[PDB]
Amino acid sequence: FVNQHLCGSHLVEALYLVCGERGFFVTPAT
Amino acid sequence: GIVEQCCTSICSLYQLENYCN
Repeated sequence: FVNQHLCGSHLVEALYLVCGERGFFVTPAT
Repeated sequence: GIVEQCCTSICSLYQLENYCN
């Protein structure tokens, strides 16, 4: 895991690095 | 809410993993 405020893409990367491929749900961003 | 708190701060590792399902 990293540091800094996570608001933005950092939150998704944080969740991916901490929870993994399961843990959160992201809608298709287009 | 928790999203607001994790955003506007240095979100702690356990506050972050609390989101994991």
